[PDB]
Amino acid sequence: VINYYKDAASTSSAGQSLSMDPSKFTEPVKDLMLKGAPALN
Amino acid sequence: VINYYKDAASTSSAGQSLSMDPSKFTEPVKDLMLKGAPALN
Amino acid sequence: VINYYKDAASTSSAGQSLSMDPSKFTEPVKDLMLKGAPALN
Amino acid sequence: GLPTTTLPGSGQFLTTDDRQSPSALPNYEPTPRIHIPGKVHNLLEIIQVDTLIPMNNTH
Amino acid sequence: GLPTTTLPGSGQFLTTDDRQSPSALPNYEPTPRIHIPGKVHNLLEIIQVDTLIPMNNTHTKDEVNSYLIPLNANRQNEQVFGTNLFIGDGVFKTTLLGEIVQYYTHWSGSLRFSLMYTGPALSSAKLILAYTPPGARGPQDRREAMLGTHVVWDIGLQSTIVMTIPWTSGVQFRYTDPDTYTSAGFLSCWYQTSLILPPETTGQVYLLSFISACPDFKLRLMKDTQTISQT
Amino acid sequence: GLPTTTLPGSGQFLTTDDRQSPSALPNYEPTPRIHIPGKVHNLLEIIQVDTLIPMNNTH
Amino acid sequence: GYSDRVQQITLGNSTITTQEAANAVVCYAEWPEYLPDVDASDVNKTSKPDTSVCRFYTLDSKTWTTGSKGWCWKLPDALKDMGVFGQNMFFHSLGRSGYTVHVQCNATKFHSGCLLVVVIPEHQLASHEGGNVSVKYTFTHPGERGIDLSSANEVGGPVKDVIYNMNGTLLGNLLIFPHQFINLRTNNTATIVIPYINSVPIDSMTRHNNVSLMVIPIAPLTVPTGATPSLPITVTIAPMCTEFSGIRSKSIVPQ
Amino acid sequence: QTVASISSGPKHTQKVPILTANETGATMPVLPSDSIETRTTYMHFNGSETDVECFLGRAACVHVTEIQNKDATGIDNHREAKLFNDWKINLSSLVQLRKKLELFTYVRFDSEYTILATASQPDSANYSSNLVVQAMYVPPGAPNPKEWDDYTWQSASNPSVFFKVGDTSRFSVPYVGLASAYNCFYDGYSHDDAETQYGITVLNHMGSMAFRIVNEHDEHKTLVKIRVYHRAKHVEAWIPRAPRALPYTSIGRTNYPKNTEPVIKKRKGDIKSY
Amino acid sequence: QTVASISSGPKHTQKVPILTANETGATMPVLPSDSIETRTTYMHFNGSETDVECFLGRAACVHVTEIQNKDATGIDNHREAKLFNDWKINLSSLVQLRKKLELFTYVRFDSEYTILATASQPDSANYSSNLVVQAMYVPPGAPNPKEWDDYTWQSASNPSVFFKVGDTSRFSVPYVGLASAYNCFYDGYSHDDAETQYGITVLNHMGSMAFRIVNEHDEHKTLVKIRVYHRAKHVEAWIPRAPRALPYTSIGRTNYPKNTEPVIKKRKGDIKSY
Amino acid sequence: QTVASISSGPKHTQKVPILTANETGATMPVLPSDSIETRTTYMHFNGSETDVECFLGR
Ligand SMILES: COc1cc(CC(=O)c2ccc(C#N)cc2)c([N+](=O)[O-])cc1OC
Ligand SMILES: COc1cc(CC(=O)c2ccc(C#N)cc2)c([N+](=O)[O-])cc1OC
Repeated sequence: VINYYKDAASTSSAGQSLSMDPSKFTEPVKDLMLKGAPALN
Repeated sequence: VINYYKDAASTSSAGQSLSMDPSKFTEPVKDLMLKGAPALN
Repeated sequence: VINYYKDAASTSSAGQSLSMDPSKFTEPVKDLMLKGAPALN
Repeated sequence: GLPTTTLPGSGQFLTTDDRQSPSALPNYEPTPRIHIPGKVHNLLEIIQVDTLIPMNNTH
Repeated sequence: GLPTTTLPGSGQFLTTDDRQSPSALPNYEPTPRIHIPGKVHNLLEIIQVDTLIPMNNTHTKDEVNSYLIPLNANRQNEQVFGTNLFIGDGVFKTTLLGEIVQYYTHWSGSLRFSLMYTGPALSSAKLILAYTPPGARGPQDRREAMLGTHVVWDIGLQSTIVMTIPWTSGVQFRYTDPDTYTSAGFLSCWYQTSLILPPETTGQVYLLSFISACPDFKLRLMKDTQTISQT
Repeated sequence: GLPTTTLPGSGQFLTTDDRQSPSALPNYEPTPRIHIPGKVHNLLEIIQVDTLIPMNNTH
Repeated sequence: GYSDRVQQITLGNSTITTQEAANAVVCYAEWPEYLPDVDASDVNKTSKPDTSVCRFYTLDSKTWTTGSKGWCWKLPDALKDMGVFGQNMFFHSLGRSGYTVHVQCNATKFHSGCLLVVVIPEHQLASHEGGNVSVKYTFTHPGERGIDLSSANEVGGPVKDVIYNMNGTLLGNLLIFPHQFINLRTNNTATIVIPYINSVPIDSMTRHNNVSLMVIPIAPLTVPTGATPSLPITVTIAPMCTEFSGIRSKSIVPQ
Repeated sequence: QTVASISSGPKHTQKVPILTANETGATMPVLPSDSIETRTTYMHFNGSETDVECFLGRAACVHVTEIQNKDATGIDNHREAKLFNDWKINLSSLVQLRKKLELFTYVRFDSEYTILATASQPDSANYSSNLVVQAMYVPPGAPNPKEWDDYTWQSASNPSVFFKVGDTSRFSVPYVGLASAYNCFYDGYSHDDAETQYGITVLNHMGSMAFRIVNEHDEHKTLVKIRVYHRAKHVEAWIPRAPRALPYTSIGRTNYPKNTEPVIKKRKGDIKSY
Repeated sequence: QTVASISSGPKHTQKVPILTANETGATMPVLPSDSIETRTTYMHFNGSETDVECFLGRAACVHVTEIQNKDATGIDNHREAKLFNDWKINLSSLVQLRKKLELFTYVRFDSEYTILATASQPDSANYSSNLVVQAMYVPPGAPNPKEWDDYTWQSASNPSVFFKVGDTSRFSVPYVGLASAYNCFYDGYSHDDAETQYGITVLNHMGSMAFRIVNEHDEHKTLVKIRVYHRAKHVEAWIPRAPRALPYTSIGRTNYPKNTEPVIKKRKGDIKSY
Repeated sequence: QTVASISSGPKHTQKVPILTANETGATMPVLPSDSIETRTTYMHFNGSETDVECFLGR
């Protein structure tokens, strides 16, 4: 992985992000909801 | 950045000068003028 | 400057000799002649 | 000159390859990143969000 | 022989690439450098120097008068001049700023607009310069103008007023080529009080306007200019 | 196979370039050098020797 | 107690004073200096007349009228007949010099007018004939009389539209060159110090003019009611750090 | 490494993980181990192929255009005769890549272009000419070519590429957006005007790519077709949205055809049919 | 890193930064924070793309010429028949690059040339010949070719490049000026003469580049057009000047056409019009 | 680095460097500083392009 070019845009693909946090989409609720506890208490 | 050729002219572009002093053009006055002080005192 | 070939003839140009002594042509006289002194004493 | 041998495939354009290439806009400085909510990194993140199924597709 | 695979693009000539190439004049020794004043390293250095704006480009042909902004005695609250802020066109197009700006696609930063009074020393005046950020129309009367960024200029011993046009935008870069989404707004000048001439004076009074960039300034994506051709 | 990209100029013959090239006579052993007086290294050496000027080139 | 307004300049046995200046400009922020060994090429030991050539020489005053277009002088040309400086110019093969230009113009607090005073390095003039016509030696060597931008064209001469700087560029951008303004309501004089600017260590002082000085009316002259409709403009120039090299017989130039 | 399912046995509690309330707007992370007895198993999977960098990271054709080499004598409009041609840069002309990009609202990345040029001689010709193509990028504000031989093709500042027909051109371009990211959608206008255009067509003024054939004409006519491919690299995406369902009708706008076939399949039988 | 604007609040002082005197010849570095209340912001910008090295650092076409391969039998003047051709090296023939260079007075740099040769067979031909071009540099003082087959093309000392038509030639040349820098302008003559030439045409005697086609003639005639591109590297510039406003008329001189359209746009309305 | 000409001033001696006898067959290395007043200057030149390796090297 030797960069032959001067600019960043020249480099190849970034490689896996390895972050993977779905909660900002699956659980965007204000009050935390614990699996197993009443959804509506 | 390995130079394959013997002469200097062969090498690629120089890269940013990083000097950037506009005053020799914007302020070529003999007596220093301080921003905020009377231009003509 | 990595030589890809086995023989010496394959290598590129030698580079400046850096010897530069013209006296064997300009002053091939037997008795040394000092600049400023009578050529014929 | 370094002796080389070109292999089969030379010249091909594989829409899937991932190599370097010269930049057509050298020294260009892209706009700064600012924070934007809702960043997605993997499609596996979003398929975990459920959507409605048109179960009664009898119309 | 080292096994290789040539990638697409091989053989192309990209006018923008920056690679090494053999020298056609090996061992040539270029002439020594000597000191020469006025070295320029970046175009951003020189656009900070202001040049005259041909604000009064109302003439039949190009002429010195195109740079003279007429000011009239005993006029009150009336408009002196106006212009939109497409720095890559209009009055700005021929100025050093406009000329250099046109060598690039994008721009950002603050502009330095100044006015120098040339009327007789014994005369007086108070003008008001105003920058109207994008979103509304160019002001039609002093009141409308005064509601936005402005400077009340008192003509006096110090001959020049320098009003800065602070970078006021949502998107952080505008196009040099006139584009509506990226419009910069309007610049106008009005009479705060009026121009007053002394006795025995009747000659016309003029203003000289200049334009330059602040260190704030940025230009991106080099391109060809519409200011030259042949074929 | 090492991915490469050929640049413009490839194939050209610049009479001035100075690269390596394969030897057509491998293992050949050239004749030994012997001493020879009057070796010249630079043309600037010899132009310092003066020669006659045909000043009266009126013939 | 001091001010940009009041200044004195002394070179040789000449001194100019002004009580209404607007600072002074030193081209590209560099004061003139002599040629250092490291940059020299010509092996001849140079001559430095010092005080006998580095002094103020005053040219004939021009007359600024309500219709003037402007004037253009060239250096060292403008001083070719000025005392010992001039003599040295023709007796030597080479030479280099810097200058202190002082343009004078006074009126009253009732007048109004604004002159642009600028120094342009390598001001290559254009032929009014267009195409590829040249500009004869004589016409770019007007001497101390300089070129009058409101005079008519002449065969072999340069174009003179003040608006295009005599070279195909717009007047308004002349400000990128070291300049100063003489705005009657503020100014009385303009002062510019010019260092040697060339791509060679030293040069011929007769076949090449290093810079040209232009005095251009931008805001036209206006005088109070019933006053003489003109004001004189005077140009005073003083060479500095002048070096002459390669002395021989006196040079003979076109006309 | 990672477990795909933990070992879970019988259950009898007041903790009911499978009873939720979807009106909260959340998708509770319920697992098989929450409703059935499971054994231990591992992932043996990272999901590298579904990373946005990979998803938009491959070349897709984004435009096809045509130019031709022929005698220019008499031709008044070179552009129309296709002595040279234009491409108002945009990525929503060909639907395949477009639908992918529009899976997100904002998108930021560098672009790697690959331009393929193929020759064709439909009429009688004695040989196949060896033509060289010149693709010049004309940023908004740069003078547009009017004739295949303008002074404009000098391309002193505009970047441009020269390559043989039949061969391929390749280079990358940094993220050129004016904002921090590109907009796939824009609920707005260029200004507050009653008639002005709506949509991202307002934001997408990226300029043109001018194509021409440098060679003078041969006795016959040669038709060169140009295909531009785009691959994104160093990808970032924000605000995922509902996938495109109906066919597209125009570059840049969300418009869909009047009278379109239903998108949802209709049961061949009941709502009880398998 | 660098701040674009500092935080500045209300103001009421005797220090008036926005009142200056432009007749001094200076452009006081006034900032927005000097006339309005500002917040803190950063540059996130270095200005690398506006460095003179970058500005003149890209290839621009500087010359187009033509040569042709055909029977030389009977041709008296080979040069005229274009059996071979010349190029009196200069960079002010094509205006795009010229205007850029002329943004400065003195300029110093190494040059990287790229020469493109394209074939064309306007008349009837059975095939496209595979021609080899020879570009030979003829420095002032070297013997000029008279026939496409002179002894001169031996090029024993002159440097020259051989390349196929359709392909491209590339090499760089060190800064060859005789002075410390090249002159973009020259207010002088070659000597003190009443009629001699004025301008840089006096300084620009860089020699010629002779082009020819090494192949003997084929049955048909082939027209090869040669395009030379120039890219500057290791750039240095001095004394910036006013940009070129009027069109050029000649190589090397500042002359402009008689009766030219005004350069400054004229208002469609008032001096008060927006 | 190397000096092209040393600084030399007025001269009045019995050491006459410019009087030689070319019949000896030698070319005495006379310099400008031997017959005129000179200033100091440097070579800024190595003469690499006139090396026989370069001369026959193309
Ligand atoms: C190869 O052709 C070029 C294409 C482009 C346009 C570009 O890269 C782009 C990509 C994605 C989006 C979105 N959404 C907007 C623009 C540019 N350019 O923009 O400068 C230059 C090209 O040749 C220098
Ligand atoms: C590739 O063609 C060649 C071009 C040149 C001329 C050159 O490089 C030059 C550049 C800029 C300016 C200015 N201003 C003056 C000259 C030289 N040359 O000068 O020796 C050789 C070439 O082939 C060995």
